[PDB]
Amino acid sequence: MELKDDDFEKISELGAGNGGVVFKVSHKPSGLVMARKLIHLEIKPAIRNQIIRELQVLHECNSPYIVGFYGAFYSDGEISICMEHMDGGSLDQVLKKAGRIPEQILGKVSIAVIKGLTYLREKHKIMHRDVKPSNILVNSRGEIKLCDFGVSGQLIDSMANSFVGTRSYMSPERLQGTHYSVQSDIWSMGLSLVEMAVGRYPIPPPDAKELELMFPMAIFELLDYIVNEPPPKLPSGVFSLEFQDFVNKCLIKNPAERADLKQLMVHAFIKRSDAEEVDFAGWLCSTIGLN
Amino acid sequence: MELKDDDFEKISELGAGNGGVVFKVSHKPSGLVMARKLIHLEIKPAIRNQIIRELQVLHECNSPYIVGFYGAFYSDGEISICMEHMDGGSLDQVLKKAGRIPEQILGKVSIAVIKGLTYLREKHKIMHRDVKPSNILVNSRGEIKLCDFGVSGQLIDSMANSFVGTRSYMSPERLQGTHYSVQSDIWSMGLSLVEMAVGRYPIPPPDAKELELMFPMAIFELLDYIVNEPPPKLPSGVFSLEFQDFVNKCLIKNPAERADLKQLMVHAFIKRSDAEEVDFAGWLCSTIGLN
Ligand SMILES: Nc1ncnc2c1ncn2[C@@H]1O[C@H](COP(=O)(O)OP(=O)(O)O)[C@@H](O)[C@H]1O
Ligand SMILES: Nc1ncnc2c1ncn2[C@@H]1O[C@H](COP(=O)(O)OP(=O)(O)O)[C@@H](O)[C@H]1O
Ligand SMILES: NC(=O)c1c(Nc2ccc(I)cc2F)cc(F)cc1OCC[C@@H](O)CO
Ligand SMILES: NC(=O)c1c(Nc2ccc(I)cc2F)cc(F)cc1OCC[C@@H](O)CO
Ligand SMILES: [Mg+2]
Ligand SMILES: [Mg+2]
Repeated sequence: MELKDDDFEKISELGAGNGGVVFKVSHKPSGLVMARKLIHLEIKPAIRNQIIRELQVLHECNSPYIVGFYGAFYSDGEISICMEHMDGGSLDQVLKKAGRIPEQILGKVSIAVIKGLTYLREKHKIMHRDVKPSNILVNSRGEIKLCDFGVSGQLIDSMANSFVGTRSYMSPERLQGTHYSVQSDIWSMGLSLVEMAVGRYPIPPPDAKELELMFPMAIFELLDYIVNEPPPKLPSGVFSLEFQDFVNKCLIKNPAERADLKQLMVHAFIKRSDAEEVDFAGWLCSTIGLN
Repeated sequence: MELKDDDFEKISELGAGNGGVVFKVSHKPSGLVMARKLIHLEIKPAIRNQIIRELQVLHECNSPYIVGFYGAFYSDGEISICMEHMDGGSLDQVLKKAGRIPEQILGKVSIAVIKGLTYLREKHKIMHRDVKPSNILVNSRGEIKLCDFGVSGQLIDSMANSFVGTRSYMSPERLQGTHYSVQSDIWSMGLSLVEMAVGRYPIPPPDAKELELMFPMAIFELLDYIVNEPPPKLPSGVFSLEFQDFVNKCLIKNPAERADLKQLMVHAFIKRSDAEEVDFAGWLCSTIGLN
């Protein structure tokens, strides 16, 4: 059935980035609890139907690695995208309370992301455009899912400004021009993994004294680092050699040299992670206390 | 009297940046129309009183070049700052409908800004930290006023992320580290003036063919320009030699070499503008249609 503004009821606020706030809501007619993202866009009515219209392909975005879509509509200056509520939140949140995420777990995470990106590529011909820990969502059934991918050309445009937060996951080629594409998602994924593995955003990399503890930076400074200095890497010793190479292949500067989804899929790390018997569901609650 | 949440009534939305929306509101008990800025901040209660407390010095910020302050309070996840409603909007808005702002007018603008920055310096020991066309506000009485200056240390911190919009007014030294201070406001002012004088954000500068018509860029690309390439400048011929030097002295890269408020105050351009008989009030409406 169609989703309409007054059919919803606010339960709590799930958080905010810039551009959007997201609420936990009850769809009164179905009883379903969902997550409603609201984007305040001061834009003409012609284009705002094109956005709604371009968001409808999300109805055909069915994968266990992609957040579910319920519907999209316009009301009171804001676009509403209504999604499956992920009760585990985003990996940036679980990182905060975890402190650090084990290699084992990041194994299962890496698989979801690669498979998610692959689904979007093959079935829908789109790149993500914003892979970072807060666009990777988890739940109590142990699912790991992507959202906030760039389905709508016109939405991408109307929101065009981006991310100055003292931290950026954009690939060097994306930071330097328009000559970029899907390979860029691999860079972002690689950098997210190193962050989650290490406990902190990994630039500048931990100086010798700072990696001891294992039991800010200005805008131009940070960007210059990304584009001009050698990429981040896992510390040796405490992570497996296969994981180290895996992230190493993700964080190669030259996007044509960088590994692509085809190659990461059949990587030793993924093959080793896929076999492993990991109770993610159990670990997720043990750390964030959902039960 | 004290300002409280339920004493207000929404009239219209004056716009949004990121971090805040600002509404045109009626303070029901006084009848006063004011502008209410709302900042959504997910922050502990101890610090949020420090913010309110640090915003109270705005009660002593009385200058004809500074937006008036009515009060500040916390309600429902958001800090509210209530200001004098400037019915002319911001100079970024008047630029859009003006197309271009005359030299004469920018004369009167430059004076307000310098005098505003000077007031904040001498009487309050603060730098602005965000001089750009949308933090310069005008009204039907012909007033030109600054707001959104950094009065509250703790607010500055809690909002710490900034400006990625394909356009930045931060000085080179501010983009490259923490070694910056009040001189940085001069850079921002100089760049705002060149924008308003020219009709478009002035980086990259107009190539020979593009300055003919007088009757985008990636993040790192833009920043690298600011810090590493020679600064923007007025085109010759269509602006006075005194204005040209004035902006030239504002946009010097080295912050110790850059002109300071003391020097711009007694600059030929300012002395020439101060004498001039300009009906700003009249021009403002002639262009935006307020009457
Ligand atoms: N479908 C969802 N289910 C549960 N939580 C969500 C969902 N979508 C978003 N969130 C939460 O909302 C927060 C803010 O989302 P968003 O507006 O996209 O900002 P950002 O991703 O930049 O933090 C996310 O960090 C996440 O915690
Ligand atoms: N006191 C005010 N009176 C009238 N309009 C205002 C006032 N303060 C802000 N505005 C309007 O609100 C808009 C958005 O303000 P803000 O949240 O500071 O975002 P930004 O300054 O980044 O555009 C401004 O561009 C201006 O048009
Ligand atoms: N940011 C979004 O939420 C977003 C978006 N949202 C979105 C997509 C799928 C699902 I399931 C849930 C969602 F909410 C859909 C778009 F088509 C473009 C978007 O954002 C575009 C800007 C980014 O590229 C960089 O910030
Ligand atoms: N942005 C603000 O609105 C803001 C602020 N607001 C503010 C100040 C004076 C008046 I009269 C009206 C106002 F609304 C007061 C502060 F103390 C810090 C601020 O912002 C800090 C961030 C900026 O430095 C960079 O974005
Ligand atoms: Mg998100
Ligand atoms: Mg402002």
